[PDB]
Amino acid sequence: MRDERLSKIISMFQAHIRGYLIRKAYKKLQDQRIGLSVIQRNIRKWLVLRNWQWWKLYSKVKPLL
Amino acid sequence: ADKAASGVLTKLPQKQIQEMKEAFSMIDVDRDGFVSKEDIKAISEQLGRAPDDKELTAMLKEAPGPLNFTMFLSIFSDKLSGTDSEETIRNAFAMFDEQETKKLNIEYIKDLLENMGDNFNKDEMRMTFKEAPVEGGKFDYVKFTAMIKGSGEEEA
Amino acid sequence: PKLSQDEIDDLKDVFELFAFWDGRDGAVDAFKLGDVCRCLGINPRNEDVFAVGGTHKMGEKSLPFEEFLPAYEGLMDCEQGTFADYMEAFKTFDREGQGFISGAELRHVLTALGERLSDEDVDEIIKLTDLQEDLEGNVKYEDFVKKVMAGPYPDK
Ligand SMILES: [Mg+2]
Repeated sequence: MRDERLSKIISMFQAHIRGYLIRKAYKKLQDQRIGLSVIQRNIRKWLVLRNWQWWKLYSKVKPLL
Repeated sequence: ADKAASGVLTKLPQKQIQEMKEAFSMIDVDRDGFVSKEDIKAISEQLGRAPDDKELTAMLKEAPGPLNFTMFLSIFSDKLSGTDSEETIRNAFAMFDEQETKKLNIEYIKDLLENMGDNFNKDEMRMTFKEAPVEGGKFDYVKFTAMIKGSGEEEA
Repeated sequence: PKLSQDEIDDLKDVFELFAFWDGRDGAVDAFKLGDVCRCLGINPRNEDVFAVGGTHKMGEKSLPFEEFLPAYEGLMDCEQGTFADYMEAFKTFDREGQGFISGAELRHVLTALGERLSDEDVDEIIKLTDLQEDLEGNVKYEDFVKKVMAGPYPDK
């Protein structure tokens, strides 16, 4: 009869466990969100600067200096 | 120092600006203190590939007024607005190298840039990995950071 | 309106972090529904997560903030287990009745009953709780329950 009772309980205890693991990982996730933003933004600046007419003119002139 | 509306505090270095005046004077072919449409034409035609659609008009357009060394310095600074240093960029990458190997698997870093965050498009992806240091299936973020930062070890 | 206005903004924050990681246009894969709610501090069973819109695999469905708020509200009122329940459950498998159990019998219950967990997941909670065996292969399960319930910043 009360076999499902015991079973529901085991189930809720496993749930607590899954909640534990997830909350543990949360802080690494917010730090990483800052990591990625720094990476995508800087590679993007690099790309734009490389396409710049004034930058191109600059490179092909630094040598002669 | 002045405005072309972006820069707040141009603390980009003194060796870095000393070079630029040597560059500017070589570009100012007519010796009068201003870069003309004709100064660019002459100098660029010499070094090789030389723009002449009136994008030469587009180049001079970029500056709100006459082009002296000071407007020059100002427009370049606007371009460097929004950029971090090598230490900051290198530790950003390290946040993903749990085993402190000082490298990342190539499959991993490609997935990070294209399917997450402000994700890259195919043309951004292509231009980013054309130049990148990879061996044994391992991306070297230390070497890549010094590269895009222009570190002068050897680019002679 | 039982949800206070700052609780609403606590939700807006967690939602955006996951929105950022889902390869973003300001939306969230319906599969990560359980994880988002777990970060707000609730412990729902998979069954309940399904009874509100969660999915079995990734890339099947997305959720705008407007559809997320009412699902969360629904899960707040589901049942959550107590210390007294958890001990009754374990005494069920105590041969002598001295509060011990073998690591063996422990693994076995976590991976074959209720909603089974993975050996890697069972490995990682046993690692994090720093739970320890005695010379005859045994463990006291009261200590285990308490450490799980205290959470990961088990602090004090
Ligand atoms: Mg001149």
